[PDB]
Amino acid sequence: ENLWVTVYYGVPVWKDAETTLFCASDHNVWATHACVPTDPNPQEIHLENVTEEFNMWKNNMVEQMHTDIISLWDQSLKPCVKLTPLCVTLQCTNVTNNITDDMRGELKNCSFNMTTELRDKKQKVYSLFYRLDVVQINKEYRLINCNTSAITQACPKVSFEPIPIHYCAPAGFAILKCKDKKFNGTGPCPSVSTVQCTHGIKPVVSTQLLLNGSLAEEEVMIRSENITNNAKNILVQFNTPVQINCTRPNNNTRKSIRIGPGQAFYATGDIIGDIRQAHCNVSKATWNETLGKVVKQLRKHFGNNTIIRFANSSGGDLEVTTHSFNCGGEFFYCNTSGLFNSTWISNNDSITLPCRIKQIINMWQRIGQAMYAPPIQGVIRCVSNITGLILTRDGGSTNSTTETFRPGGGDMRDNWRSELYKYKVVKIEPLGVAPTRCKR
Amino acid sequence: DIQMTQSPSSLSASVGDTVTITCQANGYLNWYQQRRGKAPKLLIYDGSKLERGVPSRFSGRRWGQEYNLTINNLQPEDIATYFCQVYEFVVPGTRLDL
Amino acid sequence: QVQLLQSGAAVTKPGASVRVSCEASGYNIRDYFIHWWRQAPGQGLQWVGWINPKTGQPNNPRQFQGRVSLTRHASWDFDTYSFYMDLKALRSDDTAVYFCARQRSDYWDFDVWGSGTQVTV
Amino acid sequence: LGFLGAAGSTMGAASMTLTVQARNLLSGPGTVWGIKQLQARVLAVERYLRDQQLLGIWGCSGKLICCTNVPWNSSWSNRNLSEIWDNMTWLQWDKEISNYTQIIYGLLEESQNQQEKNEQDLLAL
Amino acid sequence: LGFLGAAGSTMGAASMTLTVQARNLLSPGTVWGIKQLQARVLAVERYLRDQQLLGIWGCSGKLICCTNVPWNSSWSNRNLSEIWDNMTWLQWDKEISNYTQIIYGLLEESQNQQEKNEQDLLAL
Amino acid sequence: FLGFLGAAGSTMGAASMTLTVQARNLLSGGIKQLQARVLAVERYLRDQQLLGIWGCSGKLICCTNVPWNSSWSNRNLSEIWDNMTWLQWDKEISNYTQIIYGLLEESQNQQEKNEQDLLAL
Ligand SMILES: *[C@@H]1O[C@H](CO)[C@@H](O[C@@H]2O[C@H](CO)[C@@H](O[C@@H]3O[C@H](CO[C@H]4O[C@H](CO)[C@@H](O)[C@H](O)[C@@H]4O)[C@@H](O)[C@H](O[C@H]4O[C@H](CO)[C@@H](O)[C@H](O)[C@@H]4O)[C@@H]3O)[C@H](O)[C@H]2NC(C)=O)[C@H](O)[C@H]1NC(C)=O
Ligand SMILES: *[C@@H]1O[C@H](CO)[C@@H](O[C@@H]2O[C@H](CO)[C@@H](O[C@@H]3O[C@H](CO)[C@@H](O)[C@H](O)[C@@H]3O)[C@H](O)[C@H]2NC(C)=O)[C@H](O)[C@H]1NC(C)=O
Ligand SMILES: *[C@@H]1O[C@H](CO)[C@@H](O[C@@H]2O[C@H](CO)[C@@H](O[C@@H]3O[C@H](CO)[C@@H](O)[C@H](O)[C@@H]3O)[C@H](O)[C@H]2NC(C)=O)[C@H](O)[C@H]1NC(C)=O
Ligand SMILES: *[C@@H]1O[C@H](CO)[C@@H](O[C@@H]2O[C@H](CO)[C@@H](O)[C@H](O)[C@H]2NC(C)=O)[C@H](O)[C@H]1NC(C)=O
Ligand SMILES: *[C@@H]1O[C@H](CO)[C@@H](O[C@@H]2O[C@H](CO)[C@@H](O)[C@H](O)[C@H]2NC(C)=O)[C@H](O)[C@H]1NC(C)=O
Ligand SMILES: *[C@@H]1O[C@H](CO)[C@@H](O[C@@H]2O[C@H](CO)[C@@H](O)[C@H](O)[C@H]2NC(C)=O)[C@H](O)[C@H]1NC(C)=O
Ligand SMILES: *[C@@H]1O[C@H](CO)[C@@H](O[C@@H]2O[C@H](CO)[C@@H](O)[C@H](O)[C@H]2NC(C)=O)[C@H](O)[C@H]1NC(C)=O
Ligand SMILES: *[C@@H]1O[C@H](CO)[C@@H](O)[C@H](O)[C@H]1NC(C)=O
Ligand SMILES: *[C@@H]1O[C@H](CO)[C@@H](O)[C@H](O)[C@H]1NC(C)=O
Ligand SMILES: *[C@@H]1O[C@H](CO)[C@@H](O)[C@H](O)[C@H]1NC(C)=O
Ligand SMILES: *[C@@H]1O[C@H](CO)[C@@H](O)[C@H](O)[C@H]1NC(C)=O
Ligand SMILES: *[C@@H]1O[C@H](CO)[C@@H](O)[C@H](O)[C@H]1NC(C)=O
Ligand SMILES: *[C@@H]1O[C@H](CO)[C@@H](O)[C@H](O)[C@H]1NC(C)=O
Ligand SMILES: *[C@@H]1O[C@H](CO)[C@@H](O)[C@H](O)[C@H]1NC(C)=O
Ligand SMILES: *[C@@H]1O[C@H](CO)[C@@H](O)[C@H](O)[C@H]1NC(C)=O
Ligand SMILES: *[C@@H]1O[C@H](CO)[C@@H](O)[C@H](O)[C@H]1NC(C)=O
Ligand SMILES: *[C@@H]1O[C@H](CO)[C@@H](O)[C@H](O)[C@H]1NC(C)=O
Ligand SMILES: *[C@@H]1O[C@H](CO)[C@@H](O)[C@H](O)[C@H]1NC(C)=O
Ligand SMILES: *[C@@H]1O[C@H](CO)[C@@H](O)[C@H](O)[C@H]1NC(C)=O
Ligand SMILES: *[C@@H]1O[C@H](CO)[C@@H](O)[C@H](O)[C@H]1NC(C)=O
Repeated sequence: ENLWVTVYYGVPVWKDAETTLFCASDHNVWATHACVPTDPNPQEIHLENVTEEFNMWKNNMVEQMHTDIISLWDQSLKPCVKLTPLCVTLQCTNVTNNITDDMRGELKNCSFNMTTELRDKKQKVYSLFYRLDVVQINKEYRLINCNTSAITQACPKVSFEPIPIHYCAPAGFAILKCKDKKFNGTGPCPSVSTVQCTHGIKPVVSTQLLLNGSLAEEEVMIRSENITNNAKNILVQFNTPVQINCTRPNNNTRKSIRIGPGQAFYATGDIIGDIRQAHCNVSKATWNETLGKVVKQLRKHFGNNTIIRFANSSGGDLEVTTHSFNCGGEFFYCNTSGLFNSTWISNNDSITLPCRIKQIINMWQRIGQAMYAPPIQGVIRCVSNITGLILTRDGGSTNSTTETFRPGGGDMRDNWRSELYKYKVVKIEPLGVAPTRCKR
Repeated sequence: DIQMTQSPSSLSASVGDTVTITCQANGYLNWYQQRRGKAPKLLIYDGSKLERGVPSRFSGRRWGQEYNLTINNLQPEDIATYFCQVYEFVVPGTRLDL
Repeated sequence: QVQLLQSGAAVTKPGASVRVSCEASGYNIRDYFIHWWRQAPGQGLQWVGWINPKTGQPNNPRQFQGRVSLTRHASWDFDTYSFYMDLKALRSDDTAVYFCARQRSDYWDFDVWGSGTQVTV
Repeated sequence: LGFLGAAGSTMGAASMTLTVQARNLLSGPGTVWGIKQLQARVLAVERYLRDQQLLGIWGCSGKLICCTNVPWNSSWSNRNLSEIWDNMTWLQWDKEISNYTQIIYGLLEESQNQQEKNEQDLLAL
Repeated sequence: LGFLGAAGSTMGAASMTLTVQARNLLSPGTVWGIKQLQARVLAVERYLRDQQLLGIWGCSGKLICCTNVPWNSSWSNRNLSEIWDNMTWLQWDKEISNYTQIIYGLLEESQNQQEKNEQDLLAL
Repeated sequence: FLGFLGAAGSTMGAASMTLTVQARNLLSGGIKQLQARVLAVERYLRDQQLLGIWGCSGKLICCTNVPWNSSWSNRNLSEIWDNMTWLQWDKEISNYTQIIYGLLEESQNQQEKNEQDLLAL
């Protein structure tokens, strides 16, 4: 034999590792200035003859992304003004809207005393607050947060628009993308390719419907940590988008109220025009057969003769019973009980979803720090594209030929999981020792 | 398609005798003990792993679908109801006696 | 120091709602799902449903859907959490005892169960 | 073949592209990204310097491929030369000797220390 | 001559004074603190990148170092007689700022070939 | 395996065997911790740069062409290598260190220009 140890430096071998990836991006809540400029032409090196064991649910890029997003939110909310004077007693009447029966109190014309530039003086001012923003103490109300937390008003110049952020690993680390299509979320992947940075991942805060995400490649893909478990949310990724047109048709004029020296409180003054209801339109002929594809792909997991039923949300917070999102700066909460009402047996009309607008937002499931989104002048309309769902099975006695699926809650780690499913971080260990005939 | 099957419907054993309670199932099975309709307690989580504070008399082993619950050196406390659980489904359990 | 107290046993006529309370304290209540179990006398345990503490989302079987409501309430500082189970349409079959259990992991190991609340109809 | 391109290639074919992996080992709070990225950069520099110090301690400083006097123990791997450099890849080989890496590293350090001592005595006389 | 003193001197005159330039390449609680830390990390990374580039070409630990790569005339059509007497390094860098990448790649490939050849020679 | 600094009180003859043990522990690993790590890295790079400037790069024990001036120390080889530890000797050449470092730098400089003159004949 007479083999001897030879040291090779820079061999292509890697192991699983966790590292603080940095952000590259091509005013916002997610700072474009703070992130480095992205590469003009990314490199995708295809690793032939490589099989890699991926895992969606133990991916640490999701946890790091969530921590970075929360910290960006906090950093954006830090320099803005504090609305501690606003937690006072408010005399609230109905905004003049004839008598709409139900939904009449959705806007409340509330008058309150506010502090001025001079500490010794007060001013009687008024503002239009939503019903969800206030709670009764016959006309005495207070903001809903006044016992639980304090509000910081979001800066008006700061925009909540998602920007595509690319997560690049540092030196000595590699990001392996699983180019394989129909790859569920876990286990082997024979089509692998290393990248410098991940694709543009828009941070979109949404519940029951993933918006502005990746559109898959071949077919609708269902991914859950275990299909048998009920507690695990099911992530569905569409192969074609479902367009959704969301609008807040109230003009909603904005006014400035000096609460202190150099501090302003932006408050809705008047709706110029008819008082209407915010909503979202989804195509019916698209959403049906999109649910058809989803049912066809769920029947692979749950059996061929099963009756796949879709029902609306069982209960919970407002962020989970309703599709919550942010459109142009205002926070919509849409019913979506018309979307998820179906029963599938093995064998230019729009769905209008009524949305309630909110201003006092407790983001990232945190309690103890609330935000007050300012009003927005003019009508706001947005066109987003549904690329997926979060779902939850009913469980229980599933021995029967029925399977009820309801929309799932907002953890926001499932939102990042649907985008970072293909990406894994590894550390390259360049040192190696092999046997060869050579000697010193 | 979860299925459960527990073999002893009724069970009587002497003190100091090793007992084996067979529960056949598919998936993550956990063993619990209920005494006289009072609140259960977790003996075994997963196939074999023992919870903290549980007596070492109880242990579990895994082979295929079957789990054994090898309890050794029965004592006056061990006489109680014993049942197996996979997720949301719980079969009615046996009842140790003397 | 994990502790899941439960309310006293209740008696009510059919068709009148109950309010079974389960007070959880001594641990981080938010990360662990709280499930509900129902034991008829002389019968094995049955599952009523889980509730996420963070989001408040219930999940119930088709047998109990439309009747059972799982809710949760948080005090100041969130050290004590009150999980309520309310059955709307009561019936002689529902004569069971109700436990609130704490799932700790993917295993569905219910480490801590409640004392119980005998609901008699 | 680019960075990590020869990952699925055999050991011999991947020994010709050690440079492309060597370069990419070093190519890269006031704000959220500041302190953590700086810590990551310092950690990367520390890892590179630990690797370079390990190479220098074995006498293989500045060499991508370097020979040593340490004999290959048959217990480490009974496989022959042909089925190592033409059959397997670097990933599989690292998975095979994952236990025995530390013993080999210790033997390399001991052998280089002995060689340096012998060279010093030979140069002295 | 001090640090960077031979910048105006001829190339041959600066070959003996390379050492002083080489030495001077290593050396939020406060506004100065984090910025100084980032500057130090940048300096360390630049120095290690230069040292790694030197070591990949086989010139590790040496200021002056021959290489096996031939000086292809496409990079410069000039005579050695007057480069080392009537030219300065800044102008030379200005002429060949555009082919550095391919020359560095050729040096990498040539040293890889040389190391492979040395391994094969030491095998027998 | 004496361990880290284990041969510090033994004579130099046994101390030079364990150079790798103290060499390894120079790279073992808030704002203050980051500054400490950066300073440790810079100190290691200073030492390695000093070694490389004398031509002793990647060599723990390195022989050089610099003659030993008798004025630096009047003692003999056996007394130096078999009576005192490294700490006592370091105390004994505290003020002569910079001159020896400069002479090593000049000698290696002369060596490299001589090598370049020889190889470019
Ligand atoms: C998923 O989708 C389901 C339907 O499929 C929704 O369930 C509906 O929830 C709404 C919530 O507003 C219910 O509407 C309210 O119901 C209450 C009960 O009404 C009847 O109750 C019993 C029926 O057995 C009768 O005895 C009784 O006479 C009532 O007819 C009422 O309290 C409400 O009306 C009162 O309140 C409103 C506002 O306070 C007033 O305007 C009214 O005048 C009145 O005072 C109201 O009608 C609705 O009934 C539910 N439908 C069904 C079929 O159960 C889920 O909410 C939905 N989930 C999500 C998350 O979107
Ligand atoms: C998903 O992505 C779409 C497309 O990027 C987002 O829609 C875009 O939303 C922005 C922000 O509101 C719109 O800009 C606004 O437009 C009007 C003028 O048209 C004006 O009122 C404002 O000054 C502002 O510029 C943008 O037009 C709109 N794009 C389209 C094509 O309509 C959408 O918001 C995303 N959905 C999310 C994050 O849920
Ligand atoms: C979801 O959970 C299920 C169980 O609830 C996991 O099932 C696991 O399936 C694998 C095969 O894919 C089983 O391995 C098998 O083990 C025995 C060894 O005696 C034998 O039958 C087979 O040869 C095979 O090796 C594994 O044991 C089984 N786990 C359990 C607890 O039964 C499934 O992997 C989970 N899916 C996820 C997390 O995506
Ligand atoms: C909200 O209520 C305020 C009063 O609190 C309304 O303001 C008054 O509007 C009338 C309209 O005829 C004016 O004549 C008064 O001078 C206003 N009084 C004020 C400002 O103190 C306001 O119009 C209401 N806004 C609505 C219904 O959108
Ligand atoms: C802050 O005040 C609100 C409004 O009073 C409280 O919400 C109510 O709490 C009571 C007592 O538990 C419930 O019966 C009501 O159903 C709640 N109404 C809701 C949620 O709309 C809220 O709990 C208080 N905050 C605390 C205690 O942290
Ligand atoms: C709506 O979904 C579609 C499909 O992903 C996206 O439309 C694409 O838009 C890009 C430019 O951004 C075009 O180059 C593509 O040709 C479009 N696709 C098709 C099939 O026509 C669209 O971006 C989504 N909406 C968003 C992200 O708001
Ligand atoms: C969400 O919408 C549904 C229907 O769009 C509302 O639930 C009830 O739906 C039934 C038919 O299934 C109607 O007869 C009832 O009138 C609806 N209730 C009401 C109050 O209108 C449901 O209330 C909506 N959820 C909200 C507003 O939170
Ligand atoms: C109007 O506001 C009052 C309080 O002033 C509130 O109780 C009521 O529900 C609202 N709606 C109508 C139709 O009066
Ligand atoms: C505002 O201040 C006046 C001062 O006289 C007081 O009478 C009135 O009740 C106050 N209103 C509110 C809403 O606090
Ligand atoms: C999908 O999940 C199964 C679970 O058993 C696994 O074996 C399979 O490899 C996964 N598919 C892919 C393409 O990774
Ligand atoms: C959404 O609006 C677009 C125009 O922006 C329109 O073409 C499309 O049909 C709409 N989709 C609906 C109503 O589902
Ligand atoms: C949805 O589409 C499926 C498949 O084409 C069809 O069977 C079903 O009737 C449609 N549902 C509607 C129109 O409600
Ligand atoms: C499904 O639920 C929606 C909720 O808005 C309702 O309008 C619709 O009629 C329901 N569909 C059927 C077929 O009953
Ligand atoms: C909203 O109101 C402004 C004036 O405040 C007006 O110019 C604009 O056209 C309105 N927008 C509508 C009605 O969409
Ligand atoms: C993959 O392996 C096959 C033999 O299994 C070989 O022919 C092919 O060249 C390899 N591809 C690479 C190394 O890219
Ligand atoms: C360690 O060696 C044993 C045999 O001695 C082998 O079974 C095992 O796979 C090795 N470890 C790894 C992590 O490969
Ligand atoms: C350039 O300056 C150097 C000294 O720095 C000197 O030797 C040389 O003669 C100068 N050039 C000319 C043209 O005088
Ligand atoms: C390379 O750079 C030089 C100097 O800037 C420039 O003039 C020239 O056009 C470029 N191309 C070639 C082929 O030399
Ligand atoms: C300490 O002194 C003794 C004296 O006999 C000597 O043998 C020994 O080697 C010295 N050093 C150590 C590290 O024990
Ligand atoms: C070096 O010289 C100083 C006086 O300048 C003296 O105190 C010190 O002991 C000397 N160090 C030696 C001889 O090692």
